[PDB]
Parts: sequence; structure tokens; C-alpha cells
Amino acid sequence: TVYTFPDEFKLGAATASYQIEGAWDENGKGPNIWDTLTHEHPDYVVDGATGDIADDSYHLYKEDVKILKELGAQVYRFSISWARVLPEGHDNIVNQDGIDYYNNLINELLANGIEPMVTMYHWDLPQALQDLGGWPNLVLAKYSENYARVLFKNFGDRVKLWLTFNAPLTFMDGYASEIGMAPSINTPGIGDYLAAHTVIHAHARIYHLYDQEFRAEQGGKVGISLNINWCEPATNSAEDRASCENYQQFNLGLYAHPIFTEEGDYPAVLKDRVSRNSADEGYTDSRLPQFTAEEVEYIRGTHDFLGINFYTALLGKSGVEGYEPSRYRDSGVILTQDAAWPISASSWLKVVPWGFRKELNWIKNEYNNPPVFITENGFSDYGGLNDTGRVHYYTEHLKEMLKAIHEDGVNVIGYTAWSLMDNFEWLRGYSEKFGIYAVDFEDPARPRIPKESAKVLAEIMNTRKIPERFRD
Ligand SMILES: OC[C@H]1O[C@@H](O)[C@H](O)[C@@H](O)[C@@H]1O
Ligand SMILES: [Cl-]
Ligand SMILES: [Cl-]
Ligand code: NA
Repeated sequence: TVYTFPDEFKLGAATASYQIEGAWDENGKGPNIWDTLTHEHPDYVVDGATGDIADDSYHLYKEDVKILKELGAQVYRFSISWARVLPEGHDNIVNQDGIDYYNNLINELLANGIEPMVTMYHWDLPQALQDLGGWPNLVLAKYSENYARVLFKNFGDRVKLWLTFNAPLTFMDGYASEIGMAPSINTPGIGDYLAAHTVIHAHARIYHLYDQEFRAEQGGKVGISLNINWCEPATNSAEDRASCENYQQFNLGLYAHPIFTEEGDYPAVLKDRVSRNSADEGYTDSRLPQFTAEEVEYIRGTHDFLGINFYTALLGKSGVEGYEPSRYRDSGVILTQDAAWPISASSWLKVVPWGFRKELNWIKNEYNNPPVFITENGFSDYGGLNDTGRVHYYTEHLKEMLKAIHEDGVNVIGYTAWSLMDNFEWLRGYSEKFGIYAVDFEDPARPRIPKESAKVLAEIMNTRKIPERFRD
């Protein structure tokens, strides 16, 4: 039983637009902040890589569907490129080529018995909107509503699973470093909080839009994908436990407390620690933006499920470190990783499968057991088809998730592996491989070929259980 997937549980794989599509300026697509970063600042990216071609999924989407069908995916999670649909960011011009592209992909999936799950925003903001300040500027919440309306109108007759945003905890950091994630602006502890605030408002507008304009007709579900690491106390002390609770609230709770609790608003510890630190540094006003009571009520409850991107764990101990001002410093935890944990090709990603079960329980307890869809989970290496590390990563994480479901009563409803194929890994370029299919980026045809992990995942998807040879 503990090794079998529930009958209705959905298994599949995931990608994101900039990471796979290419065709960055083809057929009317406008520029986004990742076009800008990779073109203007190749020094920020391993190898000076760009997403100009990537997996060429703009042209090769039928090949993506073919490998999804081979894998036996029930669901394909992909994102829509805002600037491919609305090249100016604003909704005055809709690019028919972009509409056609996503319709073609959706229709191809459905014809092959694969359900589309669509992320509206996976980090590729139109440059025209960044030029207004991007996410720190609250005007983007209405712009995001208008973008979502175009998506619901054009695609919602066939798409029944939506994510407003992907991993805003990560993309907000594009406002916390001059050399980091797009748009690479150095406003740590100030602009990243403003970005989060706008994202939360935008998410809520999109959910209410669905309720008002689309749900009765379309009957789908709208969630948000939040990334979160487990944070294990470095020792069993109450002080180290407090630091790990701080971590959860400053990383997951920042987004999930406003949306997924009955109370709404930011977590108290976030409000209070930032208020205190801001006062002590001489600011008249807290660096953390505020919601009014009306906004708190508007935002809370704006969910049909919770998407989670889970990869790894950290150790947390009591204390404060980091630069003033910064979210890490504000969070009141000292973070490390255990040298004993298996490594990957990504400095931040260690293999800690039991952390997944701990995180799922933390979520269950904090948010009253929301339906949870694992929208990403996966592992990096530098190359190779005999990807034993990736196979082990998947089989262990899936076992831990199944324990969370069967032993712990966590309402996990689906899981999409990150990623269907090797792709553009942001500032790491093509150097870090997350795919279950390999892609030859030196071959203009970008063939996708299965790794051992794709074969094992296909076996899991076909049999709906963890094979005996991977059991404890
Ligand atoms: O870093 C690995 C992956 O983690 C995620 O949380 C992001 O959504 C992906 O775009 C990224 O490729
Ligand atoms: Cl101890
Ligand atoms: Cl066997
Ligand atoms: Na339209």
C-alpha cells in the first residue's frame, strides 16, 4: 500500500517557457527580461549561454508531446511566455502567433491523452513592464490580471489546471542582486519585498478574475507554485527549532500565509522582525510593505490547491547573518548544509529525501492539509544517460511522498518531475542538467533521448507503484 499511488493521483513532467522554447524574437514575440539578461550580461551566465534556441520547443513541441506519451505522463506542466502572447506586456496587442502556438501544444497534448497544466508566470516578464520597475511596482498586479484574462479566454476551455506564479521566492531575488536572476537589480531587503507584495496582489486578482469571468463555464482550478527547502534544526534545541520555524515563515509563509490561512496577511514573525530591524537601522517606515484589512480579506482564500517545488534541505541554527538589509538577515536563521548529504551538480541542491516528507507535514499542519500538487522535484548532474544519481533521487523522493500520503495523511494530488528534458538552467546555462531526457545542444535538431531516469519513471507511471528493487 505505502508503495502504490492513489488511483486519482496525477503523474507527469514539467518545463518552463524560457528554459525550453527558443524562438525568442520569432513571429512577433516581444523581448523579456531573460532576453535582456542573456544578451546584455552574458558575464552573469555560465558559458554566456542564452535561451535564444534552448530546446527549440517553439518548433519542436510535437517532439515534446511524443516523449511525454512515451513516458506515460498524465499531465504536462508548462508555462506560457507573456511576451509571446502580449509582446508589449500590456493587453493592447495580442500576438496571434503566440495564441496559435499554445493552442497547438494544448491540442496536441489532448489528442495524445495528456492533460495540460499551465503556469502563467515562470520568470519571463516582458521588458516593457520591467521598464516601469517590474515587480516592485504594484501597477503590475492589474497588468497581470489582464494577461490572465487573455489566457483564460483563449485556453481555458481546454486547460483546467492553472498556476498563477512559479517560485516567487526565487524570482523576487532578481531584485536583490546586481549580478543575479533577471532583472539583476540590487535592492535587497527592500525591492524584493515590494516584488513579493505585487505578486501576492497579482495572484489574488487573477484568482478573483477566474471566479468572476470564467469558473462557472470552465470548471478548472487555480493555484500557485511555491518553492521551499526543508530546514532541519542543527541541534534539537528549542532555539534551533525556532530558527527553522523562522525559515519556513520567511520562505514559504511569506507567500502562503496571506493566501492559504484563514487569517491571511504576512506571518507575524515576518512583520515583527522586519519592523524591528527597520526601526533599529533608522528607517521611518518598515521595509516590509503592508496589506490593509480589506486587502487581507481579498487575498486570503484565493486558492484551489497549493503547488510545491521541492528539491532539498538546509540545516538551521539560532542566530542572524547576512547583509543589512536583506531577507536572509531579517529571517533570523544561520543556514548550512551537512557534508554527509549526497551532492548534485548544483551547489545549492543536496539529496535529503526525508526532508520532503518533513516539509509536506509542515505544510499539512500550517495550512490545514490543502490539496498539494508537487509541481517540481528533480536532480542535476553534468551529463550522461546512465543517471543513477537521478534515478535514486526520484525513487527516494517518491517513496517519501508516498509515506506522507499513506502514513501521514497529507493530501498530495499530483507530481510533475522537473524536468522533461535538459534545458536552460537560468544563470547556470546548459551546464547543469535536470532532464529525464537528454538534449544535444550542439545538434540543431535538438534530439531528445531517454536517460535511465526516464525509463524508471515510465515504469513507475505504468505500474503506478515503486518497483520492488527500489524499496527499502
Ligand atoms: O533550479 C531548478 C528548477 O527549480 C525551480 O524551482 C524553477 O521553477 C525551475 O525553473 C528551475 O529550473
Ligand atoms: Cl542535539
Ligand atoms: Cl526486481
Ligand atoms: Na484575446
